[PDB]
Amino acid sequence: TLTGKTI
Amino acid sequence: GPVLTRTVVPADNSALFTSVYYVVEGGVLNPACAPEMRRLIAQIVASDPDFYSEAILGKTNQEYCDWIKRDDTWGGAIEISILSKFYQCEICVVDTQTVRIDRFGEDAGYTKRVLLIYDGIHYDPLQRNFPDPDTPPLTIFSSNDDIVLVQALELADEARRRRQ
Amino acid sequence: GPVLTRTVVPADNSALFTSVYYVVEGGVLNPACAPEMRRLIAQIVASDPDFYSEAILGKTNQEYCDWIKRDDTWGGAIEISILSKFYQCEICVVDTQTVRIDRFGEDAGYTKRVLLIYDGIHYDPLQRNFPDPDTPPLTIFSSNDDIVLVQALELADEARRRRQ
Amino acid sequence: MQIFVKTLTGKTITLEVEPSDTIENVKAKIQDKEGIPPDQQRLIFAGKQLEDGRTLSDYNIQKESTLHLVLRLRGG
Amino acid sequence: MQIFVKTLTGKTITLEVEPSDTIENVKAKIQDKEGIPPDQQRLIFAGKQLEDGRTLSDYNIQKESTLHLVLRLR
Ligand SMILES: [Mg+2]
Repeated sequence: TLTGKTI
Repeated sequence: GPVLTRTVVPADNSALFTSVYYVVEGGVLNPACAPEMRRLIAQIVASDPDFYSEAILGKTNQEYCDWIKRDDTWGGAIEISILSKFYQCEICVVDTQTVRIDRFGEDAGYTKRVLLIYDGIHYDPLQRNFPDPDTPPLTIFSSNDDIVLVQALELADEARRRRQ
Repeated sequence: GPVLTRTVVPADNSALFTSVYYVVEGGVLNPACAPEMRRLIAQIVASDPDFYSEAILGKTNQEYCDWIKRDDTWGGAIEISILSKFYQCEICVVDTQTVRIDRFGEDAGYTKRVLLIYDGIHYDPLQRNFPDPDTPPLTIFSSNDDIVLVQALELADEARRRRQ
Repeated sequence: MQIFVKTLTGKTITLEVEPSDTIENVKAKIQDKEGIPPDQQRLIFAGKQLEDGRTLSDYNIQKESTLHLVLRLRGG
Repeated sequence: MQIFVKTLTGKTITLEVEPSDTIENVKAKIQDKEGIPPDQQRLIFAGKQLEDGRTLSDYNIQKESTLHLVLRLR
């Protein structure tokens, strides 16, 4: 992922 | 075979557009595509008022064009049918909520096909990965590739399986 | 002089809720609060469909509620106006994009004030740190306390500069 | 003439306009008065989000009309 | 003399002033250029809140400055 957010 | 791979796009109300963009452009993640794709859709809807009428729009032509260009409204079947013609390919949507595939552009004899996954609100693009990481994932498939339909529908069967 | 300070919460799509929670609870970081805070939002949105109209939400009241309940959608002005009332305090968002402050609860005469810092993508909470070993940071300020707003504005300037 | 803008933050902005004013110029007047950038403004009137190309008369906005403002502040 | 003011709304302002102009008359000149009532406003310099009777002399501000206006809305 780049931008990006992961939970 | 092995299930298709989901690439997660932002849940920012334009996910349909970002997902379609991602697959038709061969694997390009660009959420800023959305205002232009919406504009493209407004052009077409307004480019043929007799066809795109309140009967299928759910509101007047002009009302629709204004609506679809907001940065916060959801695209759906109207936008997918239009984008299917524009990009000249079958757009197949795996619905994980209803557990099925809706195919757009099936009867037009397009040569190519792309896949999206949908949960009733959010679209993401699907792709087929290669072990060789130097080989980029494939997002455009032959319209005669049954196996890709299977690898996609498995994701939906597995989701339902998890609800049980 | 005590120094206005950002504490960086996870950028997990819920940073608005996590940041609000952190400041209104007096400095408690709990990422697990987010699902409950979203359900509280949906409860309040569904309760006033006259105000929370299709025009305001860019979709149906029900669609908005389902959307905001997801773990991947970003809270914004609607959510902050709601949380301000629920928590009965002023929620001051310091926008480092053009360096300004948006003050939710502006005219409701709350006695309390809290601050979030926002760059257009992320939310983090602000707090006042003390150079005295025994005095823990403060996240809740008096509505009379206008100097903290000034310090925030300067921190916004500095944060803008550093980011570039 | 005069129109009002009720904000989510709470205050109500009073403005001085003509029915020939574009929605663009309405947002521009809000930037001058309150520092809020146009791109961050959503104006809703009569159950419609106002489009920049149009004019206050096109949306049938008259004197003493109250518009609604919502800021684009999504983050996470 | 002539000075600067910064609003929380992101605006840098300039104003025409003299060392004997009180803050209240500086708190009224804002009504002239921006129309904001005196009782709604607060001015701040060097981290200090500026009472009405007092003057810009003894607040030690003259030139090349910056300032902050903050609103007590009601
Ligand atoms: Mg068939």
